[PDB]
Amino acid sequence: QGQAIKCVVVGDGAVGKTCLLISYTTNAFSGEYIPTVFDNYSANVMVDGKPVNLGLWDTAGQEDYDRLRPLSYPQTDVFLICFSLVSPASFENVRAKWYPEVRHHCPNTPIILVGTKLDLRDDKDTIEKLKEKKLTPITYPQGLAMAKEIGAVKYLECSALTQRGLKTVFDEAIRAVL
Ligand SMILES: Nc1nc2c(ncn2[C@@H]2O[C@H](COP(=O)(O)OP(=O)(O)NP(=O)(O)O)[C@@H](O)[C@H]2O)c(=O)[nH]1
Ligand SMILES: [Mg+2]
Repeated sequence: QGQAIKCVVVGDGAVGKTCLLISYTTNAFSGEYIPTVFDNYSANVMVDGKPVNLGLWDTAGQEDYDRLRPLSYPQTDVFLICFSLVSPASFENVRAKWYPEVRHHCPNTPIILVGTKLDLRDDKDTIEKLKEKKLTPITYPQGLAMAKEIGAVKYLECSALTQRGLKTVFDEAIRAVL
C-alpha cells in the first residue's frame, strides 16, 4: 500500500486541468475540449524512496460551479492552482479568484502554481494570435512573481501535450506534503 495524499486542482475554464491529469496517469491527450463537471483520478507514485497513493480531484473551472466547487476542499493535502501560460486572463485570476477561494476554505494547505500549455508559448500561431489583442504570453519570471505573491510553495511550468515539465508537477505536489 501507500500514503494517501489528496491533491486538488483548480483554475480557469479550459486551462488544461483535466488534460494534465490524463496525460500524467495515462500518457493520453485529446485535442477535444470536454468541460469537467467533477472527476477523480489516482496514481501510485514512487518519490524519494517513499510510496504514495496520490488522490487527484479534477474541478470544474467554469464559474457555474463556484458554489459547488469548495465541497472538494476539506482535508486537502496540497492544491494546484493552474493557469495557461497563453491566457493572461487566466493568470490574473490566480490572485483575483483562485488564491482567495482556496485560502478562504483552506488557509494553511500548500499551493503549487502551475503554468500549463508550455508548448504554445513559443508558437508563432499562438504568439501572433495574442499580439492582435494587445497580449503577451506569461513568462517564467512573471509566473514566478505571481507565485511569490500568493505564497505558492513552488512555481512549475508544463505541457500536457509534450509532457515537458509534467512529472515534476506531481513530484513537487507530493513534496509540499512529505
Ligand atoms: N497545446 C496544448 N493544448 C492543451 C494542453 N493541455 C490542454 N490543452 C487543450 O486545452 C483545452 C482545454 O483542456 P482541459 O484539460 O479540458 O481544460 P480544463 O481546465 O480541464 N477544463 P475545465 O475547467 O472546464 O474542466 C483542450 O483543447 C486541450 O486539448 C497542453 O499542454 N498543450
Ligand atoms: Mg477539467
